[PDB]
Amino acid sequence: DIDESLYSRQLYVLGHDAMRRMANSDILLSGLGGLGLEIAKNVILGGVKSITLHDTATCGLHDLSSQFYLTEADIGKNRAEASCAQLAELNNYVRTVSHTGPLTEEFLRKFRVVVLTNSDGEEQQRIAKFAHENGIALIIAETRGLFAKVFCDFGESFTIYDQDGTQPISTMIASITHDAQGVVTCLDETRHGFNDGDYVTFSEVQGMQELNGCQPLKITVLGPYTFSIGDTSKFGEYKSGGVATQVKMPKTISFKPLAQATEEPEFLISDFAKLDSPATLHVAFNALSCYRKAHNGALPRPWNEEDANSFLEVVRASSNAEVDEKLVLQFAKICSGNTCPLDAAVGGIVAQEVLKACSGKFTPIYQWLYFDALECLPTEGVEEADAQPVGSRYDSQIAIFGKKFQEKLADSKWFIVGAGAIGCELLKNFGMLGLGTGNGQIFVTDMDLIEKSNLNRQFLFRPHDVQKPKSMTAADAIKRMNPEVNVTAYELRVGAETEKVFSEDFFGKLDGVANALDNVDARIYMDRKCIFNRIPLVETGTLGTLGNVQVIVPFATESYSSSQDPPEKSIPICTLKNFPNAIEHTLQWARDAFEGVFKQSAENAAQYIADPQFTERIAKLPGIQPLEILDSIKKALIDDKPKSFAHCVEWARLYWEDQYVNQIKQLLFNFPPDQITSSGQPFWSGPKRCPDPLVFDVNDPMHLDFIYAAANLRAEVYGIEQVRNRETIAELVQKVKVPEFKPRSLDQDRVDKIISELLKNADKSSKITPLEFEKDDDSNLHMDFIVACSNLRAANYKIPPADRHKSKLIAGKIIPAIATTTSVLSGLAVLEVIKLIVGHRDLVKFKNGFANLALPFMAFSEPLPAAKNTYYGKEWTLWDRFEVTGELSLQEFLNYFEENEKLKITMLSQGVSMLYSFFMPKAKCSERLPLPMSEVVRRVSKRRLEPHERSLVFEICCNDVDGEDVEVPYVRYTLP
Amino acid sequence: MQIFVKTLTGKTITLEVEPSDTIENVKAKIQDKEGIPPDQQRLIFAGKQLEDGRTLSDYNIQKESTLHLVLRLRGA
Amino acid sequence: MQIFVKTLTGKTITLEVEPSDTIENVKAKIQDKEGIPPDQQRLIFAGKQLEDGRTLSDYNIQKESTLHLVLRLRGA
Amino acid sequence: KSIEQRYLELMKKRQFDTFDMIVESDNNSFRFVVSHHFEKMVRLAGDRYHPSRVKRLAQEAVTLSTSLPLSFSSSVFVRCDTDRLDIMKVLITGPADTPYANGCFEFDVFFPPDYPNQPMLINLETTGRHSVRFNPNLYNDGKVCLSVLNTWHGRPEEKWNAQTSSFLQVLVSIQSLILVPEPYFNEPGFERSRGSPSGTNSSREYNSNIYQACVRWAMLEQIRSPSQCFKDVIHKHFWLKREEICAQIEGWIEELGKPQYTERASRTISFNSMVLRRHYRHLREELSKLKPPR
Ligand SMILES: *P(=O)(O)OC[C@H]1O[C@@H](n2cnc3c(N)ncnc32)[C@H](O)[C@@H]1O
Repeated sequence: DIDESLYSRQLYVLGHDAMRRMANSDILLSGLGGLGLEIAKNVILGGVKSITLHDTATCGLHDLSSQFYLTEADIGKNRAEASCAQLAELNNYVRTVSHTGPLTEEFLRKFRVVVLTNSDGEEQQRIAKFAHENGIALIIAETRGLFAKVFCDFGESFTIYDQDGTQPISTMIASITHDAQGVVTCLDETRHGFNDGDYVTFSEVQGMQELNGCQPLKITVLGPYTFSIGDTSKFGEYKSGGVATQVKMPKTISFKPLAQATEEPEFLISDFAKLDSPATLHVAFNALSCYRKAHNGALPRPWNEEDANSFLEVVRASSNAEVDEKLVLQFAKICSGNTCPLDAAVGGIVAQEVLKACSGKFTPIYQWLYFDALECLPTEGVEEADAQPVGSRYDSQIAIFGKKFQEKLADSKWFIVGAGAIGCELLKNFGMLGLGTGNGQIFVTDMDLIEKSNLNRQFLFRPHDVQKPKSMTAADAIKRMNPEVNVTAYELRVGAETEKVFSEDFFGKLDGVANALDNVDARIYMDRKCIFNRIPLVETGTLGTLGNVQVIVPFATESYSSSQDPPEKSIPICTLKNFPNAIEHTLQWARDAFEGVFKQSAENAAQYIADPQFTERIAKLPGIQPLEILDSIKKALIDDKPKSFAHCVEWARLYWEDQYVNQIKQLLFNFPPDQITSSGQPFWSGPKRCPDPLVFDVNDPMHLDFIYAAANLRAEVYGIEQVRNRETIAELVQKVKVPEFKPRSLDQDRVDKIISELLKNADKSSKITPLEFEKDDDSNLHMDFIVACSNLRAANYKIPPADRHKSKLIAGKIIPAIATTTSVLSGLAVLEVIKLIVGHRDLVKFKNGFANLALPFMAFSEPLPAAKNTYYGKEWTLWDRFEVTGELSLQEFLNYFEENEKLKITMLSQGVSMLYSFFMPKAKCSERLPLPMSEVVRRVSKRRLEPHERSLVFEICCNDVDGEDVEVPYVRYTLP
Repeated sequence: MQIFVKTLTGKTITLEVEPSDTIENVKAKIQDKEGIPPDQQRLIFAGKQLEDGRTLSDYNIQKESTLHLVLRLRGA
Repeated sequence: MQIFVKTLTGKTITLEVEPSDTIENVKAKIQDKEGIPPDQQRLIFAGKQLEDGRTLSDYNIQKESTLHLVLRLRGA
Repeated sequence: KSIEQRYLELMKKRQFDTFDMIVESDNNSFRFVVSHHFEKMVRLAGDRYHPSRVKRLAQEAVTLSTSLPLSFSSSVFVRCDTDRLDIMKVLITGPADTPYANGCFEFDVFFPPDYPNQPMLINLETTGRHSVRFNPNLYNDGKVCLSVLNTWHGRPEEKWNAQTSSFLQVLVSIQSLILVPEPYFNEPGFERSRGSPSGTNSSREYNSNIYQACVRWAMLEQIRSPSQCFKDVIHKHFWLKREEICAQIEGWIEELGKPQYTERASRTISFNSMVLRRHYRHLREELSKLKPPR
């Protein structure tokens, strides 16, 4: 089977069937330049059966611009042979070999997918014809400076099993009309979300039982809440119930051969503001081969006018269709160079296409993809003398941007937050770019350690690097790849608690920040820091095949916090408590039960055992908190303490009985199963599923699994040695006596009594230890207990059970991730970083990125300008602020604002604190008025001011002279 | 005039809108048909992000044009 | 003729239903104002049930009468 | 002046005030001097906050300083931390002609850092140490149920809305939908059984239980051990209306003494009546000891 411990994140994106299909596919990769290297790396991380690296060119100085696996000592050797040794270490399950012979017809028959890079026109045509004639998938990829070209030909009949990769959506039916155009209405006016022309199946339908398990039927969406399935008069009348589930219909398409698709190309639009670009780029790429043939196999010289004119003439002679002459000239001017982020992005795209060819999942490119990043070039262009090679490893980059931009890159300082997959790819791209190799630096921080599941998508880490810090290992790896890179690594988590290191002086010398985090709080904190220090910030985020990039420029664009994302979906309280109807509800309930039983029930006992004077601290707590703590401690230490593993088994059996018999019986007693409302709908109808108490059976694998997991976890909590024998557990659990259950329709003295009970009866020699929920370990029985609990609750309410895979996905809050999306998004982010470093300020040059490699889809948009507001006729944005210097009292602060800005402050706040307000008590207001602002902040925040703090940020709500509220920028208060 | 809105997840939306209507109206129609609140919608057309207070005529949205409903992600 | 029906904002608004109108007709005439489905509405008089099959005359609801309309109040 | 006029004039000034809930502690830490349910979540949140949260909370405070409901029947009092607007406590008095009438119910409100995108968290404290379920929407563990408090799919008009929804809206929703005169029918499905003798008997049983529950916890425990934030307001409210609560409890007792049609409900009603007499004797004992406020 598939090794889930390594491909855990990738499985949620691909699937078991897709991964099985890729495990039987052989890949041949021709050309081992930078683009070929990225393609091979991403494919190997994908986990194909085998990959063969074929190349005829030899390593040169120009290849070091993008190939991170070649060094100066590798000059003169074959690129494929030199890179094969390092490429094999990425994945031990993939057999990697190197080939140097000619690509004969018999040799090509051994590969399912063939990738061609840097191949000439005749070889490309011959191999494409052979592959199409013999049913072999072919992909042709090229990169010329700031341009890209991808071609896909997957055969005469290619079958796709999942066209979009989205999970099926199921809805619940309330009523179905019985006529020739039967209309399905969803429950209590809830949107089904079904697309027009979708195929659905029906289950759990009463009355129209013929529709149960029927073949998928084409639907017609008549509205947001209704749709038609056709003639339903041939079936019986509809009583109630029913669940309609979307079904993914496979699609079969035909790919034209290259020799035909050249004349009639279908373009996948890469940028919707450049609809005419692909038509010109097709002709330019086609005529590049003719120009090479006409000039002794030499590409046009960098930024040479004569060569550009010659290439334009060649393009004019080659094709009769009108083309953008300026675009052709630019392409000819920068065709001889090569850059790393473009290679990474195109490599990610091509690797995703290879995976699509292997597994048959997702819709491939149909058929050509052309992309460009001309906005990275300076507006005035690059002088030809500036683009001449200087015998350096960045020669292919100087051929595009010039030596001056290389000098600017060498002196740049950039901060990368998070060293995950996106962080590692950003670090690799920055190192390959030469950023910080001069007087600059690259800072990277991460608080996490390397885990085995991280190796699937993070190529900077090795199996022997587990338990090591991510940041230091990544820094060492990229130092090995490029010795000139200067990197400073930290093991800190960005936030208010680490401002000692990431102080204002640290951000003062920075030129930008790149975000590679996985949570919103860190993103907001980094946004606040970047706004306060006025430095550009680049935001990247991925989710499976989805990805996005947002660029923030000071004084130009809005911030990441200016817009809002959908909130996290919570579960209604009753749905979690008494009336679950989906497996997610039962999984959340199981997680809550696990936490409450194995963690929250033992924290107080552990604290009491560890701290001898815990009782005297908890005796001073206000309210009924001391009683709530002492009673829990007593219950955990005396009443429910098991003295043997048999007691643990008995406790597990009793807990099972209460959770799946007693509470359900009580719920049914409160609400009878056949309860009927006056108008006709039953109470246990629609979203409400009538439960039924279970009957304990030791022969049932689910019951035995739950008992085993619960008993083992309970023994682990109390320090009793675990008994990992299923037969022993089954034997022990059969002797437990279950008491009968029936449904049902001075404080100081108490605390003293309980304290006496703990000091007399309770023993401090116990080993109470709360359990921390860990999901990536298969030997801690956490996932087994969670699965057993959720499946038992599902069987309680006749909810279909979910296997361990879906339970781990949902309960563990796993974010699916793949390497190709990470590579593409990191390449785009590095392109935006290059744009920022160039010196661009017009929002037209910058482009926010959005991508979905499944469709495939990728579009760009200009970042929105910062919102403008006016007070007293003065325009201000989120980047503007007031400047208050020196040390002033609170009264002096208010008087300063009133006298200068003519604003009466009615509410002054510092972060979450509240220094001043109109409704504050008069005594506190009088006390705080003469004190200095620093002292007031220290008193209100209940924390000392650190020496590294040179300034404070205040938010004020002010009233104008006429008495109406006005929005004003925040205040920067400079400490003396 | 009839326009199409394509979500980043690949689902297609059909709207009945005459030009001159404020984006706010377009976002309200999209909310009625799917359910996302207006402030959580990001409409992209021809490399531009549609902002409130404008009409379709300024963005030259004509018949049978396609919009894109993109969203930000929290992974990494 | 005119009777009063309760709304979301606590206020009670003026509507044109008849005693001979069934509660289905009353629901339809409430619906024509805001598009609210008839099944979402529960017509109520002084805390007492009204449902589709009856007409307003069976509960002596006529001119100047008020209806405490609550939209099938939901829960946890 | 009439007693209602004096009540309205006296409690108008103390509707929205601030209290010292958090004090300075050693080694740059802070500790709670009052029992707040969301202390653990407050500590977990730390200093994280959305940029719009400060403006939203300032506008909310401006609204609450003037727009809190107030009447002889029911009133709402809000206390916030003197240094943090995101920590609040809410006291709601039961509306007249309801089982909660003249009963002080205390809530803990914490505004998450993602406010106003995420709905605020509110927890009921007057539950009698989790031994009393005052309402179907008020679980005995303290959780409070409202449709407005859910970001779940639901309906766009009923969901928590980042713009239209507000704290005052949530308070009014509680006051108008939870403390209803007939709490039994708040449960979905049971709402349509009203008008039947069985439904009437079930509602009478539930009301009889809630009567003694409120008399014990919302009145006697609040008088004996009032919260530090709501001490003087509770004292004034119970002193100004003591004859009214006495008369209302006596009327409840007379209503519970009426004959019952079914023995199953009759036994529970009689037991609740005895419990209510036992609690009302203690309440009368405590009321006479109330020193008149200045
Ligand atoms: P994905 O989860 O693969 O990568 C995210 C990485 O970022 C790190 N990270 C998350 N949050 C923070 C903060 N606040 N500071 C520093 N680093 C952070 C994760 O540990 C992952 O390595």
